[PDB]
Amino acid sequence: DEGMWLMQQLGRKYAQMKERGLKMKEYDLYNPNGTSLKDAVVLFDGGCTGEVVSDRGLVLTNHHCGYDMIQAHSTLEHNYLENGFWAMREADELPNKDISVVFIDKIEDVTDYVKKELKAIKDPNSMDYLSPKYLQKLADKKAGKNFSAKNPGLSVEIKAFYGGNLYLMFTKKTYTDVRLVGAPPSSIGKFGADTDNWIWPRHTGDFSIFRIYADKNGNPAPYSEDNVPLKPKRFFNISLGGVQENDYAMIMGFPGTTHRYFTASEVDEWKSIDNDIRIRMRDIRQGVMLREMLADPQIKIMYSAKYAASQNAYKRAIGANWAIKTRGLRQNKQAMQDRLIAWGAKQGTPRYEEAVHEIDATVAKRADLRRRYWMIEEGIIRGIEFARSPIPTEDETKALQDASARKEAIDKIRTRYSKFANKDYSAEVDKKVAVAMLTEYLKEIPYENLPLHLRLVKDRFAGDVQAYVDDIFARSVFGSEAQFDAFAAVPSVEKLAEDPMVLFASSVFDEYRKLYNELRPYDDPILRAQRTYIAGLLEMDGDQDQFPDANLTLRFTYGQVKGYSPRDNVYYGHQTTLDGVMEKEDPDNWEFVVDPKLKAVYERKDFGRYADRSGRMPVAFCATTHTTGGNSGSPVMNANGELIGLNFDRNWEGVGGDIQYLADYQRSIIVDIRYVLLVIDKVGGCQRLLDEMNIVP
Amino acid sequence: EGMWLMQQLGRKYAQMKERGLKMKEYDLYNPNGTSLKDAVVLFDGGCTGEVVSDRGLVLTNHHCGYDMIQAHSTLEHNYLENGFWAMREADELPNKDISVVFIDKIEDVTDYVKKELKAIKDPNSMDYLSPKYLQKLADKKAGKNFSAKNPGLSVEIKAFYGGNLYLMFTKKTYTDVRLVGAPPSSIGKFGADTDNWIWPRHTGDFSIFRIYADKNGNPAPYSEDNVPLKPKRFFNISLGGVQENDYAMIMGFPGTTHRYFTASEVDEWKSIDNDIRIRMRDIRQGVMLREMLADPQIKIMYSAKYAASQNAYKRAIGANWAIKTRGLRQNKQAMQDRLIAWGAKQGTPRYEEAVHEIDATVAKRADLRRRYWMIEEGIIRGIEFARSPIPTEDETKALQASARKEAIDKIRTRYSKFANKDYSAEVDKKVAVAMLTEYLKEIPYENLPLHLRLVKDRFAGDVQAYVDDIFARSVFGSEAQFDAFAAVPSVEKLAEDPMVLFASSVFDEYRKLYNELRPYDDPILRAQRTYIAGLLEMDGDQDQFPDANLTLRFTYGQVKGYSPRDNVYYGHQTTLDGVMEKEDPDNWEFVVDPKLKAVYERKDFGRYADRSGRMPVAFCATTHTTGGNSGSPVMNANGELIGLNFDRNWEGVGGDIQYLADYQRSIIVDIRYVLLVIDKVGGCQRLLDEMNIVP
Ligand SMILES: CC1CCN(Cc2c[nH]c3ccccc23)CC1
Ligand SMILES: CC1CCN(Cc2c[nH]c3ccccc23)CC1
Ligand SMILES: [Cl-]
Ligand SMILES: [Cl-]
Ligand SMILES: [Cl-]
Repeated sequence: DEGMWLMQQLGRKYAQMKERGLKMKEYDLYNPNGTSLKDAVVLFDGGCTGEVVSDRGLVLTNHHCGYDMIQAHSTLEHNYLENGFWAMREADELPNKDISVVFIDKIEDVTDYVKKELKAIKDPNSMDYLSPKYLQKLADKKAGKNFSAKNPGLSVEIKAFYGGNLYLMFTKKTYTDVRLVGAPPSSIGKFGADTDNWIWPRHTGDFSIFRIYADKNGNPAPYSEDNVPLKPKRFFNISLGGVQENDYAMIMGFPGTTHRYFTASEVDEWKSIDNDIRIRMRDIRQGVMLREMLADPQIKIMYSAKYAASQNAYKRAIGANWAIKTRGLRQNKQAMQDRLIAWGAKQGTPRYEEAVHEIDATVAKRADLRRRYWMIEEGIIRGIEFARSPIPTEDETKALQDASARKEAIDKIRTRYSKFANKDYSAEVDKKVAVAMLTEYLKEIPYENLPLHLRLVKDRFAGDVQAYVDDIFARSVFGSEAQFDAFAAVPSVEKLAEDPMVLFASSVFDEYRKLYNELRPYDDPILRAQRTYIAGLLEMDGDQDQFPDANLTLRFTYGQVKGYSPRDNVYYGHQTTLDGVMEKEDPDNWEFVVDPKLKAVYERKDFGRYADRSGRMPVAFCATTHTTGGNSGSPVMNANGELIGLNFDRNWEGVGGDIQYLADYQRSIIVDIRYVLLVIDKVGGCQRLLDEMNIVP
Repeated sequence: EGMWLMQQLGRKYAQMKERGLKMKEYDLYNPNGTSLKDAVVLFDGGCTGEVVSDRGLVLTNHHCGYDMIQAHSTLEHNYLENGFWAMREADELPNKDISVVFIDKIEDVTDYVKKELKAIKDPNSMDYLSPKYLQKLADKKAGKNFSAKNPGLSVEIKAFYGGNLYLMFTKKTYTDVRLVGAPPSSIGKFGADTDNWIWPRHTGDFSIFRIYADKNGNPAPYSEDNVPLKPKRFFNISLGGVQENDYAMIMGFPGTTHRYFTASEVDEWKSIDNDIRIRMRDIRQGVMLREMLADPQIKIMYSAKYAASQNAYKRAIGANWAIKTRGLRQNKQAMQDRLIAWGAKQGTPRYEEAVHEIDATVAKRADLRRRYWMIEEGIIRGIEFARSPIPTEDETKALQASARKEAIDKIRTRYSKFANKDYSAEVDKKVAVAMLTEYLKEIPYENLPLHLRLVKDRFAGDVQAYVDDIFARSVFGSEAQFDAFAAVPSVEKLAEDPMVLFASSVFDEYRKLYNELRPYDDPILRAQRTYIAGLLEMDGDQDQFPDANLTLRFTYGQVKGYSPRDNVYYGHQTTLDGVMEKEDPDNWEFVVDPKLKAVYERKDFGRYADRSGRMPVAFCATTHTTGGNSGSPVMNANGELIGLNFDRNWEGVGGDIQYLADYQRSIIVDIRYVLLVIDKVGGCQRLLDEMNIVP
């Protein structure tokens, strides 16, 4: 609804944005033929968003965006992840291998060009109109002969939008020398740890600082000691004016994916198959893991990360199913498609109703296969660790059935066994997880649809799941270290070909691949019908109040700084403060430890020019902007285009926003720039970073 | 902020009028005439209730009438789960051992008691607080045969302000109080125990009774000839509802507070009482929860025991949060230092001496009090086999006349009660192993109950082995072990039984600690009499109320929500929409009554919904309440009934030591929601018709 607009759509949205509080001139925010604020936005490390905040190429992004770089530069002597990092001179900024920042130099509507090229149709059902290989061939053709060589640092890309009804060509400028400049300690950068993920109120200072480096002429260059900071076309001014309830706020970033044009049948499928299976299977897996972690402190250490990784999409699916149940998402897709069908009937064009029918019939046809795919993926592929135990290759088997190739094959198998049964793997915890997961899977998947090895539960073990799992470990070469070593001393192909763990792993991966192959053909009639469906929606109501689905491209969104009521008699305001961090402090809980330097700043009220009018220290705020994954680190702007914060999350009540924007619940969770500037100053003591920024009072 | 005496209404009236009170002083409390005070009752010796009709109809909480509803419930007519609605007065169910107490008169007898106390002789006598001594003074003042000359009336004298003020209450008690109506448990106890101490709250916590009496309105025990009581005063029910900032007031019987604690008593309450209860109950509850989640039959057997342990655990967490965050210790320290500075200026050192005595007694009893709380929380309430059977002297002098079979039957009856349908020996062994491991880490060998010395001496520190041996060798370790004993019972076997020796040993230590600690209460009580007298002489009895002591008090405030934490606000009112948001069909605690769900869907709210068409459920207020205030009437600026108090938020449990203006709230069921349930759920229109409802 309130969307993720293309840069091209700024002209037709400008009057609405000005009516809502925007004060800056249109072309100062985005101009296709000149420097604008869009030039200060980057795609950071291929997923996150970032922003240039100085004339020396300083870049701000989230702490979770720069986490890998902070961890790669951390040692037991200098633990930057735990204590933070603050380069006191430019020469101290740490280079990062395999990093990139992408500027969106130009954006061009190439729809007529692509549609003309597509007319050279050999097959009307061809999926080349969505093919990245085909679209790249069109981009190179339009850009010219050896474009990347004639314009170093530049590259061109064509993307489909609106289901193949609009195409844009992006000219990108990529920098690969991007150095670590500063980061708060993890106690600030990830304060709520996984407890506060998807949660508002939020008290996390989710930021990290980098710097773009380039050759002497500002042109992209890989890491070199001779590289100099980039002087950019444009950078953001930092506002110290803060935010008030109802203030206009806007964001630019790279949202990843949305499903705004789902039919009501696709919403039902998402709920009843995807979400219900993920919820059910992860609840079983997590329940067993938690019981084992709570009983043995060593199991808690080994399984804490695996448990946290399972919980993230579990929480997302709970949040998504809450919107489907309470916000009428299915009903609103049903009303949208019925309105298009009625309009098509009145215009004498039945192709829109035919397209919606095709989608519904494909969804109904693939239901059993999709249910079987999600059951095996959630239940076994992800659910059971020994499903990813070693499977001897075609060549490895041959190199065991008269040369030194046997010791080579055994070394490869040993390396894979040592990765599977690593320092964090408990065979006992895995057997208990497998028994509960397989019991549920065997109740849901009939005998005829089981992976072949799982048929032994009924046929060989009289339905005893525990005995079938016990037998896998008791007899397998990968059941324990002593069992592997006995095999490694006298390795026979006959033993491997009949190994219960190998047969289980092979069998479950066989079924998983077979289901994937049988389901893949159903995606194409839905995609082709969506091209017709979205064309109808656009022709009927226009490209004014319906944005194209996110597809990892540059978008803007606007709204207001505003809280919301999550439930009866409860209101969450628009801004959190440093007092809220102190309320959450728990010294004996690593997730909620408070940095001593930050605690003393709060006690002393050493907030300087960063506190609000009442003398309170702001931490984070929330806004009615429409964001999703891909918007981590996005710049949040004032009515004047000044930086007021960095987006870092969205509340669980707004996960349904990827299908239907929720005005009364969905909020972007943003770290206040005043809190960013307080941490750099009072916790990092890195004054040179403050001095190079253009700070407006 | 206070729990004011009825006598203090005159001195508080102007402040209440400034806060919104519209009714005349003597219409609320008149010391020599009829007033709103006359419609308030002490319900069943703990709760509060209120008369709401000229035919003696009484409203109180659902938790207050819970026992009566359960006693009248059968598998055929389960009134506890389905609710109960007597469609005629003759259908109202009598209750054995029930009472309602009216506070007929209240009189200041301080000078009388103080004159009588001059005859003591021993300056450190505790007769000034003795209920037996005070009752002797009450009978003397009322007259030789007062109850015969005034049937249904009795008198009682109570101490206030640590023995610096005495009031005599003239009570009128009715013992025929019948069950009239109750919502289903899904409404009366909606959160079940999940929402206990919680605001926002969506519980319709109410139940309905009726006072019966003889033909002349005089108290009478249950009789078929009893007729409903025509009271001299009853509350009018308001349908005007509440708005944010509205004046609200309550009358009730708050049980206890500790407003005059020294800073050292606040430290002791935190570091001994609360920390031990929190630590021991977290261990006990953790083991119980693991076992209940793994076996559905264990969940059935242990759900009630687990819930009973959790209630005071949550109270202690809430209390420790106030001590840590609201500066409770610091505010008691400032109060005592202000009195000490004032006493130094006046030339009277007795106040500073009284505070020093309290601190020294607290410091002196620290180790004993820690040992007492450790054994009480850790073993007496923590381990079920601590309450296993102990053969009496009479039972032992029977096993070694042949009433050996009668002695075995008494021991068997106690064994069958201990090892009942809800007892799991396996669950108890696991709880005991974790509880004893903690207890043995905290209590040194020399301070252990004698039998627990065997963990180190006989079992090489193996707690599991010591507990396994108790069950493997005890006559109460299993049914087969008891029966083998019962067939051939010998005193030699009982006197050496590991479970009997454990149970006797832990109860011996528990009693010894209690006996050694009891003498420390007296110097603190005597010093508090001097301390409170100083505080009253220094700042007056105007902004400092006497501690609650189960007597009639009033409190006033406003209908107002609060901010529990940064960027979160809880408003002043909950709605029926919040009940529907919490509905969980496969969770017995959050099931929603189909009749109530239908009323909400069809918006069949009648004259009970607010101006916006939303159905109110509960509200909260800045009144100062505590345990004993369950079922208290909540009044308008005009004295009309707007709700019934039923709880207080966990953030306000610290309010028993220091009232918390920004956090503490009384949790009240909206009277409009009470009437909606009687009408649309119970269909008991005759109850609505007998009430005086004001638009
Ligand atoms: C505040 C939330 C914390 C979790 N995070 C997922 C995530 C973990 N690591 C990342 C690196 C880059 C992009 C996303 C992620 C989303 C935001
Ligand atoms: C909302 C309630 C508040 C008090 N209650 C304790 C209790 C349980 N039963 C009772 C009967 C009379 C008086 C108090 C109680 C627990 C929940
Ligand atoms: Cl057509
Ligand atoms: Cl909404
Ligand atoms: Cl009366």
